[PDB]
Amino acid sequence: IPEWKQEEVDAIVEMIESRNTLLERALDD
Amino acid sequence: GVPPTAELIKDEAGFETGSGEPQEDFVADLSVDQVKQIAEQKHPDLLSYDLTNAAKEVVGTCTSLGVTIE
Amino acid sequence: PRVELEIPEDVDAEQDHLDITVEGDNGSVTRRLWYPDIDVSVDGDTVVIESDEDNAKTMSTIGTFQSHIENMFHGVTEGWEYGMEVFYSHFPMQVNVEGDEVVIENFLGEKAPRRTTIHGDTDVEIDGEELTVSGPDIEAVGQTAADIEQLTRINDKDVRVFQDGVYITRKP
RNA sequence: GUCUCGAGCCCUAGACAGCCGGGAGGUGAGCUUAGAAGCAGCUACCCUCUAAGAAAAGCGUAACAGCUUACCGGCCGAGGU
Ligand SMILES: [Mg+2]
Repeated sequence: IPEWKQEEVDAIVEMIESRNTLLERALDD
Repeated sequence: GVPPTAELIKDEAGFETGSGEPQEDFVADLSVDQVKQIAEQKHPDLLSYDLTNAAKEVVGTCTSLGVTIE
Repeated sequence: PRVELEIPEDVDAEQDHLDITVEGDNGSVTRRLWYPDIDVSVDGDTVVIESDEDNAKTMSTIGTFQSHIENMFHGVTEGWEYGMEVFYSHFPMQVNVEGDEVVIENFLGEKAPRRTTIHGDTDVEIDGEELTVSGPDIEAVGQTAADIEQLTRINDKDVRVFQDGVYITRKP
């Protein structure tokens, strides 16, 4: 699990509260 | 309509030509309030939303010419 | 290995021995697919290419057989079209389809006509300066197209100055 | 050419390749120069927008333009290097 892919998920989960795979992963959170 | 950035630095400096080696050889000089006037002029030219990041784009030509900030 | 190829609704294919016949609305193509220990059969609605051996040489041919069958599917439905353009500098080249062969007259000033025979059920249609080679068998069409370009081959003189000839413009 | 064995690294959070789309602004950086605007030379090589996008890796032009490389996204789907 690459460190940048984990940091990008934490950036997309941040904008939902306030790649298509990284968006789907963030939606499941 | 609005003139280029490279010419706007040479107006409020007093110098025409730059240098042979940038950053290593200092020619011109700008202040804190002198960069805040150039930030008000360009709005459709720059992609920046805030006035803070609009200043960084002007400084991105300055230190790579021979301009010191006080 | 085993690779299953689903047959299109427009197409229906029969098989006997090593030969596979593929029929459709644009025509019929029969091909011989023979290689050590590779069995090609028709399982109702799918074409099965299988072998007990998994070596580099066997794998090379299984993949070649796949592309050949997928090409036959496309040939009997949409067909195969190669587009060609005839270029001339000083001498007006007369390209015509005389019988089952395409004849090129007055090439580079030649008195004797250059001619090549058309392979199989391939059709060569000419609209002035443009030629379109078409048919169901890619082997036959690809060659007939190439044969036309090769017919104006020049070995004696510089190809850069003497650029006359029919060239392939569109590849499918 | 083909067979066999080992090692590292990458990969279903989509790898390798291919194809499509994007490859943006400050600015055509400055110096040099009639001009040189990624790409003659010298020096620097900085920051916005952003999912990416070099002060430009390769052609191209008198100079532009033009073609793509980096880099990003999509289609695809299993091993790849
Ligand atoms: Mg000679």
